[PDB]
Amino acid sequence: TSAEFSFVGESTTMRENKCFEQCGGWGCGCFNVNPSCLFVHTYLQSVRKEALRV
Amino acid sequence: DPGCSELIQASSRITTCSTEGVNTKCRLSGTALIRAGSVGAEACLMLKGVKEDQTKFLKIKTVSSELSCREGQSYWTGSFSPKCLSSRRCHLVGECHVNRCLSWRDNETSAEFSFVGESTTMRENKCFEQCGGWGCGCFNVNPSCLFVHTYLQSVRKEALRVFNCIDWVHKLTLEITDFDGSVSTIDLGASSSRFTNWGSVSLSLDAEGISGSNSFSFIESPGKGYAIVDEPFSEIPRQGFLGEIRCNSESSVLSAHESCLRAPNLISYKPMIDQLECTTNLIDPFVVFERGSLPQTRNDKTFAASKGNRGVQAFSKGSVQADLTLMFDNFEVDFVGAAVSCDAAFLNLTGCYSCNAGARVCLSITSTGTGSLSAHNKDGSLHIVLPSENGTKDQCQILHFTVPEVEEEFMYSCDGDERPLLVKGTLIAID
Amino acid sequence: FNCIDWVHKLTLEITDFDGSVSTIDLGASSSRFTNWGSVSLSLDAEGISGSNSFSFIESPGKGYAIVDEPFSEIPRQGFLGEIRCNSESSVLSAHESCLRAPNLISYK
Amino acid sequence: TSAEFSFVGESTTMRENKCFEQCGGWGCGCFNVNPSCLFVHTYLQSVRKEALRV
Amino acid sequence: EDPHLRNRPGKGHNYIDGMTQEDATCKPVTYAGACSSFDVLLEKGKFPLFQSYAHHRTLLEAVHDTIIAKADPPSCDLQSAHGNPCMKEKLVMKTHCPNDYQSAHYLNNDGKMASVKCPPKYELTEDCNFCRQMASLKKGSYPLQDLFCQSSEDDGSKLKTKMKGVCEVGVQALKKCDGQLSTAHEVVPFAVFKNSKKVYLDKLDLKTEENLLPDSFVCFEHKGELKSFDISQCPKIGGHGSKKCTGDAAFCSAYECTAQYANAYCSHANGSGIVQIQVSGVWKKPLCVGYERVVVKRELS
Amino acid sequence: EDPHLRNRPGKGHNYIDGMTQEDATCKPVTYAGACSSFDVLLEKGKFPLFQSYAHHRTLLEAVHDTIIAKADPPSCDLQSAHGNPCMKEKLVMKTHCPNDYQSAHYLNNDGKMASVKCPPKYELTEDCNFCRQMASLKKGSYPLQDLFCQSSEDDGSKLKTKMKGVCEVGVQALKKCDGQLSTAHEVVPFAVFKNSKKVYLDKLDLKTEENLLPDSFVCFEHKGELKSFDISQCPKIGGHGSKKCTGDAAFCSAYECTAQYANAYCSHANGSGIVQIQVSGVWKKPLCVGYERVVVKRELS
Repeated sequence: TSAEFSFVGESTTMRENKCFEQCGGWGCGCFNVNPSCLFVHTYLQSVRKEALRV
Repeated sequence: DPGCSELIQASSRITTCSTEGVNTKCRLSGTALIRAGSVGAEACLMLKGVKEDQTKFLKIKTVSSELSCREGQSYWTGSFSPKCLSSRRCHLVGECHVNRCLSWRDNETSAEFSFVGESTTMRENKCFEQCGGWGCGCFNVNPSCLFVHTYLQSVRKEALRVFNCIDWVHKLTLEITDFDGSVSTIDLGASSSRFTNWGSVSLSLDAEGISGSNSFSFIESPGKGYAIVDEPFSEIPRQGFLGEIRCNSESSVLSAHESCLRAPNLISYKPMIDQLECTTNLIDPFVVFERGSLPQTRNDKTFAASKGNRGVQAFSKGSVQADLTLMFDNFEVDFVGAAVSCDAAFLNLTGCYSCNAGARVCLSITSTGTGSLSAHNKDGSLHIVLPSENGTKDQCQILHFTVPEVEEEFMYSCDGDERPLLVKGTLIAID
Repeated sequence: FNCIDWVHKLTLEITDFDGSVSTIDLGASSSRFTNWGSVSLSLDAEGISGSNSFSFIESPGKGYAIVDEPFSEIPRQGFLGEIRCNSESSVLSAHESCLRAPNLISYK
Repeated sequence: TSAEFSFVGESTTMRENKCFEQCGGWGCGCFNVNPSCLFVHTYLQSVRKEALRV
Repeated sequence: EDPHLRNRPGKGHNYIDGMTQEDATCKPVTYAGACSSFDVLLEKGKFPLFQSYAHHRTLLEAVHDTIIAKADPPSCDLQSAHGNPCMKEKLVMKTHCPNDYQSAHYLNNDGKMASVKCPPKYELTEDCNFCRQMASLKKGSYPLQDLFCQSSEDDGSKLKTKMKGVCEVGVQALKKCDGQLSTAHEVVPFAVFKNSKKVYLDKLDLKTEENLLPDSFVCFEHKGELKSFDISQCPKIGGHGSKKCTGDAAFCSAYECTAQYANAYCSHANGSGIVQIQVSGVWKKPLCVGYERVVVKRELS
Repeated sequence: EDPHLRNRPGKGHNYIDGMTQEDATCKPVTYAGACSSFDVLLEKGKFPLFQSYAHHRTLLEAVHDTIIAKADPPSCDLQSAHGNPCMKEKLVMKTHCPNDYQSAHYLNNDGKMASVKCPPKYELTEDCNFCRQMASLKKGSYPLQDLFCQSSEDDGSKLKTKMKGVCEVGVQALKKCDGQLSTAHEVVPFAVFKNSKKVYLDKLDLKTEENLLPDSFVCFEHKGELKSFDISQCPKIGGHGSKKCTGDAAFCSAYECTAQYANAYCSHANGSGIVQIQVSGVWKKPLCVGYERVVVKRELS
């Protein structure tokens, strides 16, 4: 669990943690010339109000 | 242009009304179905509360039929230029051994190049031996050694991202308008879902696709147009191939980061005792980018770029047959009965009949207050909604008919009382 | 040595604006730094394929040579290049950096 | 061995225990909103008094 | 790393009403400061949101920033009778309160600093709803909410709670539920703009847009530990302000360096910028956004 | 370790006007006496170039050897702000020292000696750019660059900056530009020819010939202070000369060694003698190649 989204909790909801590379410097929003990261905390939610047993 | 071509009524099982503050509101906790409109046409959603005048609509404007691409293995590339550094030292002096330079590792900084500095680029260290004696300025009889420290840096101010497409996803850019009037522009492809204020939406039926996309590599340019190459995706980067030096991000190419990949034993060298010229025969992607610049003519389709959202598309010339699933995440729909007047008049009626396009109607609505106007026919198959304000403005939308002599009576209102209205117009045969 | 690809090389004698004579050469897409800047090629043609089955021999101050056989890969007995070296000084002085064929020196 | 059916134990019969998932709330007779369970202790026994040896 | 965990830009005052036992060590907030209302905010495994957004503002710092007013009364008594403002908003809470604490401040619906306090020397219980008899007792309060603030000024008096399909959440009476109410304790965020109500949310989307702002620089005194020094006292180049300022090449490239005429040292920092919030699609500037664990009553059918 | 690198050839003086009162023990530089302007150049992990070429001269020693002149003023005054002679060349340079210094020397654009001065009792910053207030007070000049000193007679004052593609590097304005520049502190070498300016280097290709020249050896007075002894007076092998000399296998392999019957002790050095460099495709002999971390503004958009 990433520190940028650890406040959600370790529940039983289907979740996943990714990690992408962005840019660095003052061209996007940083201070060092090294590229920045992108913490992703994607969780799934139920859409249909009913389930089917195939 | 507005105008819901296909209109359907929501079911009463997922439509429960309520009353709070002399107002009758209702929410939707289900999902309806409606046919996807063509280029120009829309697909409204009639919502009924407890009586007749309380009627809401949800218009979804369709831009055009597009075929987006699905990106998979992507990588950045660009031009580079090495810089050879020579430093010859005598034999038996520090690390000037003829046997150490033979098996010298690339990731090992020698004692004669430990004063370079913060060089976090694609650097390497070789070791080529030379001659000795008093003829080349050497004190020892044994041959001398020449240390090599060449690092790669970026010289081009731009770069390119070479990627491929595993499947052509039929993406439809929809401009969904909420009940109150909130305009939201989204997109739906194949079976993808998004997130709107009224819940969620996803494309249902999809019977349009282009086969044979793995054997085509695409090139993305920052800001400029895209490109297309008639070859399969680049496998392993080897010598003499398009894409021998790749990375992962744009900054890894614009700054020549050591985290990228390159071909082994690619940087050539010219052992000239004391001189050294490190030159590489890198492949220039700008030549292919200029020879194959979008748009191009490929089979019976039109391959071009895309505005706003970055991504490749594919213009088609077929029909638009799809379905939409309007999922309502339990969102309340309120409505206030207006009491302003409005004397509308008919203008013209141009367009076509018996087709997915429709016919444009002209209405001169003259109202004295800011509100909304609702119109309907007699049998219950046509509904026209147009905004109204204080003044005289010309409105209208796209209407569908199956007769060139349209003589349908309309019933429009703006406060409660409904007055008759007759329309007319000659249409043409449009397939 | 051998040759994996024939590069169209053109020896150029670039003369500067002041009058200095500089003789260089270009190949495929290589660039050389000069006084006023750098020069490189842009388009090449006329290529000869199928050169991996031939080995060339270079002589110091004498000339070149051509051999009608594939290039020597691994040294062995009964083949050209039994005992090889890294440089000319490693051959004239017999250094341990060079390789040799296993069990090549016979004995009685 | 379930806790509700502890009066049987690990007997020398063809016993088994399952736990089915059911609904909760006040509509089914519960307090917590979490789904309840269903303790099933079904055992096999002979019917007639004549057997066969195939 | 993270050299900006305890340093608070701008104001940095964690003064609480009623629990007046840390006025000596609390204003300002330095690196070697002592305050129970800030030490628990950086505890490992408690408030990850404050650890991720450390270079911002808090609740009391926002109250002392002349942008958020205090409630009346600011410190309610837990041994009252009927008509307690800190009862309905406190009993519906869920976050467990640690031991050795007496006061507990939070945010009310109107957007003011609301706090409770028991009679000495009674500490809080497990839930923090009631009180009971008494390590050592802390000299301050405990933040009940994990929220943050910044330098914003947009109005939000026309925006209300956008929780669709929710009957009654927390203490606000939204809509009338037609089905059976489902009592469940969940985590629902909230958002308070400049002089507005507690606007709850469902999917918090916060983005950071950093730029050349004066809040991206700090200043610490020299030492022939660390101290505290306001960075807003450094004027531009070729000018003269109130206090002297100096730094390195990054700090001296934009501001005037007085060399030895100052008593601090400017360094190149970051973690500031302008943080936006996703409210009704339109990106606005939050002022009191965070998370609060309340009782959510949803529809069962 | 054995301090065998303290024996500097020639004069070996390291003192400047204004401050630095340690000239009584650093004139010349020998085993006895301590000096902060030279003991920091022998520690590993800092300046490896000077450690590799420790058989020549330094910067101050090159000034005292009629090679590098003295600028006016030779010591920059940090008491007056709002710009002073010695700010544009230092603010862009990124240096670091173990603090507790007052003076610092570097190279200017003209090619002379431009240093700073810290009046007592003021301490420099962690980078040496500005100053601050107040361990021990080291009045010596901290080496800001990593250059050396050598004697040469090859003329070449008709060459400027050889770097191509950089807008404004250091303090030299090669070309104008108001667009986006890749501002980053890079390590770019530099060299000074015979009476030339600050000639920046795009690449370093040194050349050292190991012969029998006196500059290629560090033969000093045999013991069993120490200055630079001429190795040409040593007798050849199988012959006779003037004075006597001795050494190890590297020195005794070509000359003659008499052990205790010698007046000097010769030994082989690592990286000493004629030092050439590549510039404009022509080999030239500079006077001292060093490194600096100045602001390099490369082109972009």
